[PDB]
Formats: sequence, structure tokens, C-alpha cells
Amino acid sequence: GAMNSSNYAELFNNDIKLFVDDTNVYRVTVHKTFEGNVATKAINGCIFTLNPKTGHLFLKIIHTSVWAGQKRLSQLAKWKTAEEVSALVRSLPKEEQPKQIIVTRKAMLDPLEVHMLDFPNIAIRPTELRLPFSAAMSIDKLSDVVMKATEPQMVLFNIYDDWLDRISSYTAFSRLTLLLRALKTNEESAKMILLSDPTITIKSYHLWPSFTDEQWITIESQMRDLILTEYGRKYNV
Amino acid sequence: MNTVPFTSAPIEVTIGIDQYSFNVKENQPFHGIKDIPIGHVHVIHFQHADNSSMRYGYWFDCRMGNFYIQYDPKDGLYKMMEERDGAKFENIVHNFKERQMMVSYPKIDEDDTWYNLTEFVQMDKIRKIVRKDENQFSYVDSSMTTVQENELSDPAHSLNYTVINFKSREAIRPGHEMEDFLDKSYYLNTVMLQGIFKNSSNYFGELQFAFLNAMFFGNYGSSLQWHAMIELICSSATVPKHMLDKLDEILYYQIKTLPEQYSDILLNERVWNICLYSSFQKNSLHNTEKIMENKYPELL
Ligand SMILES: O=C(O)CCC(=O)c1ccc(F)cc1
Repeated sequence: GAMNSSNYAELFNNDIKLFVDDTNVYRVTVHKTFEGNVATKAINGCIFTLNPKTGHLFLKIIHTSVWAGQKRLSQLAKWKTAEEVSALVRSLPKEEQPKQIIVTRKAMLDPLEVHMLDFPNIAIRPTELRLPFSAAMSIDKLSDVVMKATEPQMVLFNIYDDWLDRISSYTAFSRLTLLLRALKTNEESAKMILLSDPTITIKSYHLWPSFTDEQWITIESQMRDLILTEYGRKYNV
Repeated sequence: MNTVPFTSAPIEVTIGIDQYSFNVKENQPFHGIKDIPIGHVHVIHFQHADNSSMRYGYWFDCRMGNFYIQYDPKDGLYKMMEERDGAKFENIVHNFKERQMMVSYPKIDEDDTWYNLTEFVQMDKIRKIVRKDENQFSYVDSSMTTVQENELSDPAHSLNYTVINFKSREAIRPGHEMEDFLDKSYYLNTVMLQGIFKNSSNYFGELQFAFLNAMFFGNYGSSLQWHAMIELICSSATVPKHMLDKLDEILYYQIKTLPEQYSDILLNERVWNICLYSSFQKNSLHNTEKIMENKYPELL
């Protein structure tokens, strides 16, 4: 069944689970043709598959060649996502396989269920959480690896850096979701907040700056203010 | 013409015979139904006046033996029985016929309704769905479950319809997941027609039998099976052309015969809107689309 706010702690228990977001799989630029029509051009995409307890991000890069000569790409994209998640679960050993896979959009349910018929014991579930994983591409290192890809590729990251050394998964997920919501609401302002100060740098293998605990409190407050500020700009509040 | 005599009618009961029905009062001098057209299966069915719980009945073919109905006061229902003494049996019916204690099967000569509802239905196939080998006729009621319903509970009392499940390994070839899920032609033509049913006549027979069990007994799993068998055809891009033409005729007579007041429960909105307006075969069911639009435009 669906995942929501009453069973939110379940994300951080010891049952292996994976969030799957397909919103950046099929990406296009829409432009005018010489004859005055409109045409799309695909650009590279990615599947965002995240284990929320560990921070493990299985970023499958979707190269534009996979759309060549294909029709109904928005529909194909869901099935290609499901094919790739299924291939990922098959690639992992039985003790690292998820018990549950939570899709961020209900349209992924039937594709993933059909691709996972061989895995009757893995639950495929929607969620009532509005998760801002579409903003993955606002993270500079992730955007860079996707746009540089010349072929299909699976790139691996910890989306929590080493935060799990100092905080719980629950807290790390809360931080990630606030950061991604802010990047989704006002990307330029969010990056400004994150990189305003040059003496706080991003370690060579990490995605986010090396903020101390107190500096993370400050950053989180600035992110909240940004969301509240945009919410007021939006609704004239 | 053949005859289903009744020993008696000790309890008030609405009796169905195929698409006809009539009421018998408690201990009225009724001894059965005569002039039953040879060449078709039939169904005799019952709904007790004092307890409309359990519609129930019997599928039979007069060519396969001499059958009569006798009330059992212990089990509380009209039971079908076979009489093996043929001369005994004829002797009994003739006396009942001479005393005019039997209703006549009221078939108009213009009327092909029953043929059109049972064209592909055979007794031998019924006896494989309804398993009770000691009898030549088959008992069905309102509450009997189907094998598929019992997988999601006394197997001896179940309807062994062919299981159809669109999200099953049987329906979906490894490596053809999107293809087979969006276009069920593989599942229809290779798994079901070539593999299980052997031909479209057996497929249509089970479909027609499922519809009749839904309509005459309110059997819920029968209704599920009828819709699943329609949806599997309609959801297939590749269906032999004669199959589509015959399906349209089969469905048209089913929709025509359905009691208007039972439509809210016997017709699945999602399946029908999908089959008529969105499916691969949305343009291939002209007669069924026309009667559904003119008779049940609310469902759509
Ligand atoms: O847990 C850690 O901090 C190190 C491992 C790690 O971060 C990881 C991330 C993605 C992956 F596929 C496999 C390991």
C-alpha cells in the first residue's frame, strides 16, 4: 500500500527499501523549427534510486541514444525505468535486495510490478509524501555526470556525504528533503545559501559542503526562510 | 422436444427455465416443464419465495438422459435427479402431460435468443468447470466461488474457470514486459487460444457460460470471469477478424437480454468504457456499442 506521514518512521527501520523517482529520466528541450513548428530534443537523463536509511544513491544515467527511433517516449520512459530498477535488484546479492520499493509517482506502479513479477516478495508501493527528488539535477556533481555521459552509465554516490557519522538517518533524510525542496523552489537562492561562504568547501568525493553541526543549523534555517519567502512571494502573503 | 418433470412443489418458488421464469405457489399442483427444445443446453433455476438467499440451479442437456426435479425437505432445495428406467420415466411424464400439469417452454418461433446466448456452450465443457462427475447435470448457485477467487474455500464446490491474470508470469514473457502488458495478443493467442482453449469456440463457450451464471444466479466470480475474457480480447491488438465479428454478436445479445434493473451490478463501468472507447478494438464492436449507448448510456 501507500507510504505517508503516519508510517514515516518506517523509512528508517532495518527493512531494506529503495525510493525510485523517474521524473528526470526523459528530459527534453522544446524549440521552434525553421518551418515554424515546435520540435523537442532529448538530453541525457537519470533514474534516482535511493536507499533512505544508508544514503546510497544508484544514479542510472539515461543516455539520449536509448530514445532513438522510439515512439511514445513518456510511456517508454516509465518501462525503461522499471527495466533498469529490476536489473539493479537482480545485480545486487539476495541479502542487499529491497524488501520494498517506493515509487514517487503512481504511474510507475504497473511498470515496476510487471518487471518484478519474479520477485513476488518485494512490495511495490506508492507514497503520499511529496518528495522533491526532481531537484536531484540541481546538485552540481550529479548534473555534471549526467550531462557528460556519452553512453549508459551507473554512477554511485552517498547523498548524505558522511552525515551518518553525526546524525540519524531520520535527521539526514529530513535535511536532504529540505535542501532539495529549497533547490526546487528557488535554485539560485539555495545555491547562494549553500556556497555563499568560500571557506566552507565541498570535499573531493562529497556533494554538499563540509558544514559543522552549528553551521548546518544556520543553513537549515536559511533554507526554511527561503521556502517561506517563496511561499509568500507566490501567494502574495 | 423433451421434458423435466417435477415430483411436486412443496415450497413457493420462482422457477427459471433458460431466460423464462414463472412463479409456483406453496403446494400448487405443478409437475414440471414440457416442450424443451432439443439441441441446446438448458438451465433450470430456483429462487425460493420465503428466502431469496441462494439462487441455485442446474445446467443440463436432455439428450444426455432423463432428468426430473424433486424437493428434498432435509437439504431444503429442489434437486435434479436422473431416472435410468426410461419406460418408467416416459410413463410418468405422459400421465403428467395428460393431466396438463406442466408448463410449456414458451419459445416463439421467430426467436433465436437462447441459441444466440448458448451458441458455443457445451455440456462437456460445463462439467469440467463444475466438477461433480457422478452427475450428467451441473449445479451452480449464487455463492459458489471460482478457483481464482479461492487463490486470493471448499474446492469441491467451486467454479473452475480458466484463470486470467494480466499481471502474472503466464501473461507476460520475460523481456517483453511493456509489449505484453500494453498489447495482450501474446496472452490471448498463444497462451489462451492455442495453449489452453485450443480454439475460439471453447473460449466463447466459457465466456457465454460465465455471463449466464452471473445473470441467472448473481454469481459474482462468474461476472469477474466474463469481464476478464472480454477485456483480454479487447486489450489485444492482434485478434483474428472472425473472432471480433463473433464477439460483437455474442455481447450484443448478452446486453440485450440483461435485465435493465440489474445493470448497476452486472456491468463493470471500467471494463466497458475501456473496451468500447479506449481499447485496440474500440471500433470493432459496432453492434455492442450501439445497444450499450442506446440502452445504458449512464454507465458510459
Ligand atoms: O556508506 C558509505 O558511506 C560508503 C558506501 C557508499 O556510500 C555507497 C554509495 C552508493 C553505493 F552504491 C554503494 C556504496
